[PDB]
Amino acid sequence: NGMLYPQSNDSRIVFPLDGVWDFRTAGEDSYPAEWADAPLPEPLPMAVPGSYNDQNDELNLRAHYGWVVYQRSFAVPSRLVAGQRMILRFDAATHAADVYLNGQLLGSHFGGFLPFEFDVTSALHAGENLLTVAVDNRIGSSTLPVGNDAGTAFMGSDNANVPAVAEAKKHARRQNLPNFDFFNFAGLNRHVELYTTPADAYIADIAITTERLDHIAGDACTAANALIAYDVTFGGDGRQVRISILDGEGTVVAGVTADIERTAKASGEIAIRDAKLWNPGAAYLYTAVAELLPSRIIDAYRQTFGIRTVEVSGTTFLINGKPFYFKGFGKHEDSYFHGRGTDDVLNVKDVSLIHWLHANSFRTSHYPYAESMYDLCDREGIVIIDEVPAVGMSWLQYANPLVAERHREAIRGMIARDKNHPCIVMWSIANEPGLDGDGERPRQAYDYFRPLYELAHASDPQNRPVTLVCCQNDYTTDITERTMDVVCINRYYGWYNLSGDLDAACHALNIELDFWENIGKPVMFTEYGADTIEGIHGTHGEMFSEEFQRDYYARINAEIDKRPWFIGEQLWNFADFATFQGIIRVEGNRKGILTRDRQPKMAAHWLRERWAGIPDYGYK
Amino acid sequence: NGMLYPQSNDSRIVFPLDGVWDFRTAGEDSYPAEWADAPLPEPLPMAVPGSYNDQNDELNLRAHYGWVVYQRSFAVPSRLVAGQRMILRFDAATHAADVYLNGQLLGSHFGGFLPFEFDVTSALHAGENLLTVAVDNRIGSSTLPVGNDAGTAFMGSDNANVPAVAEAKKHARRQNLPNFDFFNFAGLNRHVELYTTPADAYIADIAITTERLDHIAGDACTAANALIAYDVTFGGDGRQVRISILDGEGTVVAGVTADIERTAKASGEIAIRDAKLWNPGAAYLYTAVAELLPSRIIDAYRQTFGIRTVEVSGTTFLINGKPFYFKGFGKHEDSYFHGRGTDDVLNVKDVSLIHWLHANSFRTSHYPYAESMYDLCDREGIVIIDEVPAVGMSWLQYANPLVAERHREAIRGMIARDKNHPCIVMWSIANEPGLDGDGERPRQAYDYFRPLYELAHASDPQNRPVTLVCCQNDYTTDITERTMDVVCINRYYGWYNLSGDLDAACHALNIELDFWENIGKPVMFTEYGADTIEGIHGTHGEMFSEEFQRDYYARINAEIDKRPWFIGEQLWNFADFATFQGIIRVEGNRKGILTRDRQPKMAAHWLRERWAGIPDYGYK
Ligand SMILES: O=C(O)[C@H]1CNC[C@@H](O)[C@@H]1O
Ligand SMILES: O=C(O)[C@H]1CNC[C@@H](O)[C@@H]1O
Repeated sequence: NGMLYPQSNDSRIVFPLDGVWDFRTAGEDSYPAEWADAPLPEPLPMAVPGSYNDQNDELNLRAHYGWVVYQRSFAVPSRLVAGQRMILRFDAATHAADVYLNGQLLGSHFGGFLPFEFDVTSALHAGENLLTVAVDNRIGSSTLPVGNDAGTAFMGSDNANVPAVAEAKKHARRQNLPNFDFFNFAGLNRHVELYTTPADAYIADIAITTERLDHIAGDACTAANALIAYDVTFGGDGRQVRISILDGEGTVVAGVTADIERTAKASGEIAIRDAKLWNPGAAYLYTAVAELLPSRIIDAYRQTFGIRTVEVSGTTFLINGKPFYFKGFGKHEDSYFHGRGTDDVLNVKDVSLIHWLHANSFRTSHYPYAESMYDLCDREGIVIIDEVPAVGMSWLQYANPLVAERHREAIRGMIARDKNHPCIVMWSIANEPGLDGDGERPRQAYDYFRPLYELAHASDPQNRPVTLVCCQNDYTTDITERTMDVVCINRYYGWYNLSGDLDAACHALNIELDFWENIGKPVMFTEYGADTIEGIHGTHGEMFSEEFQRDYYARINAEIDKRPWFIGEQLWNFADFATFQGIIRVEGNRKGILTRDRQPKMAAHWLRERWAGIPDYGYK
Repeated sequence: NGMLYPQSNDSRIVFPLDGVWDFRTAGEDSYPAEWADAPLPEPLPMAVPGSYNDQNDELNLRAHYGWVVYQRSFAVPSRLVAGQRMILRFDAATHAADVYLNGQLLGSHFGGFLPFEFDVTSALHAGENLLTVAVDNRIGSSTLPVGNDAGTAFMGSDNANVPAVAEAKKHARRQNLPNFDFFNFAGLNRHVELYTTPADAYIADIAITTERLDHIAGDACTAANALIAYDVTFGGDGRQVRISILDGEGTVVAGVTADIERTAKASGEIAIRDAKLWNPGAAYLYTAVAELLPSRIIDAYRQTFGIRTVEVSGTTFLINGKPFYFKGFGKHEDSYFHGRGTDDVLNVKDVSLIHWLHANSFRTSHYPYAESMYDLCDREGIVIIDEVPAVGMSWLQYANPLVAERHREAIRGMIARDKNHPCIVMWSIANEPGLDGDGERPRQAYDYFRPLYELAHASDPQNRPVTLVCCQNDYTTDITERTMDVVCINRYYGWYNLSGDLDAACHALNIELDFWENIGKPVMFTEYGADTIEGIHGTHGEMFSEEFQRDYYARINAEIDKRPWFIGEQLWNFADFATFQGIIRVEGNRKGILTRDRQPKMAAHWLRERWAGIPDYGYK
């Protein structure tokens, strides 16, 4: 279950395998087996990590349907593999992968946004090793995220009653049709690395929780006492682990030696006096150093954490007992050449833009992001809502056992990967599933999602709030969204309805806010916005102008400011991003307040001024 | 000398000749004179009024050098012409024109921005008449506006030391090289019309002046008494003219009968009790109706006017005795298909944008505008600085008597055309002539311009202030600008110098403002700005971004606000406009706060908010 990010220390070394690999496209539903057994014939270069789709302009890899095959060679000194346990980790392969080393199948994985690994201790040999990775991009009614098996991509146009169209559909080239509004970027989107651990006994997992804070300071910077809990899991085979707690300067401030008991596990609690708390806008990180003891150390791992509590109380969202207000947006992992490929230069820039805007938060719309972004937000004081790739779902998916299992895998896998981050304050178990309607449909949706809500709570040792991000719907027949811990709504009054009429949009919004006012839950926007082409201007801004986007937020935000139970504003989107092509997507989704190259539109400046005057705590 | 705009009434009729004419291009230095004798061979269509340059995409008329020939036919009933004096009026033919009617050369005109007319009574005949107009676009060292005889256009790039460049220049196609930063649009840019007056005696010119205001209300809306004077000139041959003054509702509020004395003139004064004054932001217009008396009326003309005084006093600019502050910009007559062609839809729209912006004024950079725009600003309460086409001048021109004569012609013609407009508060006798330097250059410039300053004063019966718009220069050796009635300066600190460094730009500006503080004259900007491409954005705006343009005005305006003697801010420009092509002009000049299609950039919104808070009177 543990998926600790690979670390190098006195006991452990990481050997990255990123770089320019060999690559070939393959078939709609197969690829040649012999490509795992010998060097790829006539290979193309392909950089990893990165989506493959925008890395070759001679081919139209955006249109590719099915498999591709990556390959590279590598060699490491026998000295450093001798006696060690050898693990090959894929941070992400989107969506499914088969992995081979030296002509041997290592195994496969489904799930394009979470890491997986293989023990290669026995498949490795000295000299050059040949690593082959086949990656499948296909999506459909059984995948998360969901594809459409026929018809159109999400918000695509059709003339389905025209006989010629119906007939041409039967013979059209197979293409993935996302039931979600972002491009289906595929390939080795995140890092690949070989790493070592000791073989006889090793640290497999660590969970740190903030159990209780006694007497939090008025400014929330410290607490008189913090009770933290640790849970260390071991692999391999009267043994002990030493746990040292280091503060922000590396000083040892606490330490215990705990007994390992047979899963081999050690768990306990540690009191940290005068603890320095983690807050939005004021991060503070500790390190838990776990050392497996035999003066010598057998194994070690350093786990960053921050001390803070999260609690929903009535219509408030309390961080360290203080009423928080979210300011931010949904993001995407999306950029020009990389596609969905992780890029830490861009992550660093985006975090600085979050600060420039005076925002404090975002959601990982619509899939878990690369692990390095959460470390960055841990150090930079930015709060995250962590979301699984359960986007595009409807009643067709609720009746499918395979989908339900993939959904539980994604929830368990996201929380197992991300549980130690102090920046994560809430889990989202889906984006815009179908919840409303007549007959049994609302109850069917509820019966599908309630066990997943329970699973997210059971899986997280911090027991953080759980939400489900709700599409614009008939809120009077949806019986699911109102049962979440925080109500997170996506609304486009004045854009997809009441188009351009901000008076009517605000009237409609206020009618629905009157509905939520009586529910007793904290409510926030997780999306709202307007497609905007930079450089389109008007004195009376119409849809797609920079002025209309600014006016849109000015009018809507004035209405939610009147509601004390409305605890956050996350807009859509941080920045323009790529989508499947169609008649409503002008080079992708243009609801960004920043352009795809991260330049600010008029509305970004307006928002920056607004958010500069809204405090993280106590706004409401 | 009078050029009253043609009017239709019981004594007079106007027959417009606009529409789609026939057109041919001709030679660099000649056209076929026989084209006036018969319909043009194989003619192109060409709408009038309009520049010709953008009306044909099969030809490259922007590259044309030399002559073109317009032609059309017309017929009018014998009853219309019988007994009448028939005048053919060209509102503007840019730059020079030869006019033929039924093969007879009527005459020629130089000066591309002011009207001229011919008596055609004897050249007309019954049935179809054939009107042929040859128009010359050429500019050079003796024209106003000034062209360069060799080298490059204004702020063009060159590599003049490369031998191949020097040689190719000798054989390059002839092309006009503007020594001014706007495109040399040519042709019948303004209306053409045939009009009638009585033949025996007729009204030839009217001047109305505001002589004195007694007891002006605190809000300047009225005066207890206003003394106005009239001066009517007659043509033809104990006769009398009735002068009636009509208020805003058409009510005759005053009337006098004057004796015509011989060059036939009638002159006198009228006192208007509780006169409603014309003010920026609060226009009020009277009509002076002059009726030539024999029961019957022989001739009549209705002249609009507004009652207001203009006086420079110390460092203030007094309208109706109140300290005025200019808010506005230089403009251009420039638009997509029309070029420099007059377009009243666009004039109406532009005056509404001036109100939207909360501006109160503009300058007719860099030529007299179409007459209809001044009538519009009369009714809409927008102040005008009226400027002759003396742009591009330096010491080569001051030594040329043909240029001095053309310059005197332009000044007399502008003031004779425009003297009755209340919206005009100041005359500009040149834009950015060479004034500074060493040796005898500063004195030579002074001796050239001082007589023209005196000429503008002698020509205007209202005796309004006279300025010269000064280019960015060494203000310590320029001895001419400081002798103007208002000092009008164009400054581009932080754009063309100290580029992008707004701290240094403001420091430089303050050093020069310290200079003008000691001179003791009222000072205003007539230009300052930054080229800006809509849709270019940055968090720290660099040159060409929307943010830089906004920051430019925010920083510069903060500095002039500290100077009580700085009486106005006219920026460059209202809207992006066309120029000769070159390496610093991205589809023309982009210093507009509006795009060429009149859409607001970020700076326009900022300036609108600034100008909303600055009163027309009493800001300083
Ligand atoms: O339509 C939109 O702009 C948004 C609607 N909510 C879901 C987003 O993925 C999508 O991009
Ligand atoms: O350089 C500029 O942008 C301006 C400088 N002053 C004169 C203007 O005609 C010109 O357009």
